[PDB]
Amino acid sequence: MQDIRQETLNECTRAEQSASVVLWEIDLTEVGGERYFFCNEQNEKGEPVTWQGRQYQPYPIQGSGFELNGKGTSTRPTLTVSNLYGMVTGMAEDMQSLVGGTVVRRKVYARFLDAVNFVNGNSYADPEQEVISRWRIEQCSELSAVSASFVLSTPTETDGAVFPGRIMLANTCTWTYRGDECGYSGPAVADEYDQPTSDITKDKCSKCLSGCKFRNNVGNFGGFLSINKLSQ
Amino acid sequence: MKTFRWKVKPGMDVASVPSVRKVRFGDGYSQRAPAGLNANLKTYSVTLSVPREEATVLESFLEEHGGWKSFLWTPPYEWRQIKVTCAKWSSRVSMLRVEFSAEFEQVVN
Amino acid sequence: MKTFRWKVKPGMDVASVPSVRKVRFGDGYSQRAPAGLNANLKTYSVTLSVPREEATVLESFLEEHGGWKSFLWTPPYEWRQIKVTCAKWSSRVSMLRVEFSAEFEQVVN
Amino acid sequence: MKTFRWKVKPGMDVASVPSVRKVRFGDGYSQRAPAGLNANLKTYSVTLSVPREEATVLESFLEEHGGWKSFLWTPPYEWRQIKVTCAKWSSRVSMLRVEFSAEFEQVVN
Amino acid sequence: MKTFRWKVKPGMDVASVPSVRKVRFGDGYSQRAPAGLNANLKTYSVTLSVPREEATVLESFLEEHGGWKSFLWTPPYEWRQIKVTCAKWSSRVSMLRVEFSAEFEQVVN
Amino acid sequence: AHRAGLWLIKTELLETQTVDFSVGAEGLRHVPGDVIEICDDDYAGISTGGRVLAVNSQTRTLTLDREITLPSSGTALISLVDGSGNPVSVEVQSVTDGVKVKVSRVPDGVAEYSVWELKLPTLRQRLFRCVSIRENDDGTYAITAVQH
Amino acid sequence: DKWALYVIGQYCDQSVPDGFGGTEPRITCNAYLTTQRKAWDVLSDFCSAMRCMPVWNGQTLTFVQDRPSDKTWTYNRSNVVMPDDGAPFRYSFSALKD
Amino acid sequence: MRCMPVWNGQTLTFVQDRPSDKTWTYNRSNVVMPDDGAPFRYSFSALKDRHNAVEVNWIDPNNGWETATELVEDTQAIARYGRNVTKMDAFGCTSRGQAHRAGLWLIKTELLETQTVDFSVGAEGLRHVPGDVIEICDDDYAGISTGG
Ligand code: SF4
Repeated sequence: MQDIRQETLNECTRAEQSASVVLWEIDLTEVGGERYFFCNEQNEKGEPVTWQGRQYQPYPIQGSGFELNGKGTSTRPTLTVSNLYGMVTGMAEDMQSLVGGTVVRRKVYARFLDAVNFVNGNSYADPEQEVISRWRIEQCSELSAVSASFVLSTPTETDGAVFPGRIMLANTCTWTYRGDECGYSGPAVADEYDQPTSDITKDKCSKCLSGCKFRNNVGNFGGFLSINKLSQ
Repeated sequence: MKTFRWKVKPGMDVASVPSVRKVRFGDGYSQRAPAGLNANLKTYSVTLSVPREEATVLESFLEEHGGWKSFLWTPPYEWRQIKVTCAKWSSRVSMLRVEFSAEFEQVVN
Repeated sequence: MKTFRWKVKPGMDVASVPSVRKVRFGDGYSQRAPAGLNANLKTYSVTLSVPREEATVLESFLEEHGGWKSFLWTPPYEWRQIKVTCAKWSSRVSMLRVEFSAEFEQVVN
Repeated sequence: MKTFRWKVKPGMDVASVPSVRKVRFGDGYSQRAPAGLNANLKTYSVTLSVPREEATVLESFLEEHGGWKSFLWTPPYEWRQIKVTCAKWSSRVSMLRVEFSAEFEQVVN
Repeated sequence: MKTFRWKVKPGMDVASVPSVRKVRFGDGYSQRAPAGLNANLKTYSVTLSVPREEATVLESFLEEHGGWKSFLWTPPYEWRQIKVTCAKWSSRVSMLRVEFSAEFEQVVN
Repeated sequence: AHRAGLWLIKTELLETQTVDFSVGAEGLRHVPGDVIEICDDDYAGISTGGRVLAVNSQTRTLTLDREITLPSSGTALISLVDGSGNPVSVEVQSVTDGVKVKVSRVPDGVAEYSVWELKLPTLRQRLFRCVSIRENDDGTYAITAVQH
Repeated sequence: DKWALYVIGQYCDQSVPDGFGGTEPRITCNAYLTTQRKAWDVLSDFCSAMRCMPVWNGQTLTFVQDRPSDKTWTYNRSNVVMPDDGAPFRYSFSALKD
Repeated sequence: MRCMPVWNGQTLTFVQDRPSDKTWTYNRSNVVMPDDGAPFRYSFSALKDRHNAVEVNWIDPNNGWETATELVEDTQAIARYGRNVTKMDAFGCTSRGQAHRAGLWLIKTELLETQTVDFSVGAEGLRHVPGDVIEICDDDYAGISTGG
């Protein structure tokens, strides 16, 4: 049984119901982009759709091939956004910089939406009654001057998600720089080109032994400095 | 220009055909919903009769929109301003008069 | 509102086409079954004529249904109260007259 | 019931067009066979005119049979008892009398 | 030659259908743009009537171009010199005169 | 090892048949793992399930479609949808005519035109467990379930 | 679903006959996972070895344990879509050789 | 050698992978139009297929004429997008300098050249053989229209 409320459950099984509205949210905060709110419609007044006080813009967006599967997700879902005006091209310099971006899709009957979307007003308005799903972008499938379609996948599957997590490297550190495991807290030493630098904004670790030595922290190297340049 | 100022002489045919998300179950029972947030928008079959030397002004106005850029119009049906678009506007020339047979598709925005 | 209170023309169609669950390969023997409990659900192609003032009342009435939202109706065909829905209701406005062509499809719900 | 007692006043249309398996060989020559044991079954485009009071009784009979369970009939074209089925019976109401456009398909059982 | 000089009958149809960049998914919000520059080009369903003598001259003029090779023409709509092309020119021969039903499509190139 | 082995064997010997039965807009109610009962009219020929026409709270009585004939011995059950949109089930006592059935107690706010099913005491219940739900972008969901 | 997992743990901590005449905890781990495997495949092998199936709710991830569960939904002719051909439910059987 | 082999249709020739002159030009006004206004379709090489490190094979005389692999890494790229490894075999290569150069060429190719375009064009097609350098103008990519 899906995590849903009593009113949505009662609405599902009615002979005549309200509109099924889908409200998308593309977040790229974790990937260096911005947050976007979309819906494929405009309210009775022709304004952006308000839900929990959030204004999901009118924009041509849709998805196909969503499923819940209790033994995989074979055939990933596919979400498409209109590339007219080229705001999808304007999202990022390179389209594959958008991979790993999060998609929150909210399915909610129109009767539960905010009272501000109706000329008359709503007596059943409740910001609690909606179904949520979270997906990762895996690939900008294609982009034309009319439309751009992404491939999606649940965070459990995605592609970068593999168990035992940590690949053993020689001369390459995997701790996040100044992070918990790196455990370096000193002043700015060098950039990723090893060039000495007393600038705090341009100080980043080359994650190689040379960089580690600059920071003066070679104890806590996240590599295994002996193991074999080659593989197999 | 943002509004339509010519008058429909003989009357027009309006076709509603709303969107419904409809599911037919077993023993007659079913399920419907209005599908889109605003389903029924309607289209009008607007017919105009204009002098041959004047038809240029109406042609110029309809073409400057060019499918997009919806304009306000007051139909002699409901008497309310509604933004509609023009896609084809077939024209028929004679030795005295020109006849416009156009489709006006109402849009919420 | 849950009923229809308007005068019909003398000329309307009532298609029946009952639901039949029938199996037949090639053109050999065929078995036939009633399928649903509500076997024939009828379809009325109703024509209405209304004055230009009351056209707004009837148009608005059909709009708040918009395909879904079944309403009660008493057709003169059998004089029984049955639940129906409207699909298209294509309308023609004349100088003093307005003509409605609708397809009412009775429903169990 | 089992027998159709109502009279067809103007006549109907009878199309036979039987099921025939056929193979086109080379130099004009060919090969034909009757496909099934019972190929032709002679569709009848029956038209009935009934006063409005008596329309409901015919409706009850046709709708009770409802696209299965064939009934006995004597068409005024060969004058013999055949078992036949109806699927459609589209109606056509008027001020005084009602028309029925029905499709009658003869069955071997 | 590079110019069309023969006068046309009152029978002349003009359909517009300008090119648009239409983006919508389902029955939702739709974005419309002016596509290119030369949005509207218009097709003229024209009809000509000439005696039996110079019908040969007219056919040879249309055949010279033969679909490609757009020629200069001034239609009786806008009175402005445009390059158009002929697609079919279906021809009718009568006892004393002949008729030409042709499709004229204007090209920027 | 022996227990994990025996489990795989007994599943493959007892669970045989899967059913694909695309359903309507109630398809956002389910997720894989959900347990369902397929009361097929093909396997009955009596059609002991449908929708509820009216519910009388005081002197608890249900007005259904079709006909109900109580078993001569044993007490049958009637399975409804509750006010909380949940599958609760109750007993049947007496039938007036063949539509007005009498129940032990009416669950709170039993919506009219909701699904009802009669299960006889001596009958194989025939359970399935969902595996996948697909969206068809027509507000319908294709469901696959395996024998339970 | 830490709650679901807690139930599951309690179950696989049950005492069961060993097979050599002693008692024993029902399921226990003792793996040494020594390759990169796909996260979902690993998660499925865990949730197979303990009888359950992993359910990506869409929102969260839980475990539905393969047991006699109450709360059984009901489906009949009047509930599932009826296609043009009168076949609401299609069944299909595993092969004998399987 | 850094080139691609181009069957002209008459002769075989080789075009090097250099910044070449004589670059052809295309825009909305030059290429075909489908029923949907999509003059150019762009697809991108998968993140996971842009190897930033290679094990390159060659035969080493000094070691004894047997397979030795040189390893080539792009440090800054591994320092930000994880670390992908691939295997190459430089063709005639026999001195480790040659192998390292080929390795570094493959890396930079995968890392930079990301996006492909399919833009089926009109009759002008026959003047173009593989390896021809073109320029693309898109109005919805550049703001205002600047070609025609
Ligand atoms: S290489 Fe050293 S300084 Fe750099 S992130 Fe790793 S532990 Fe920290």
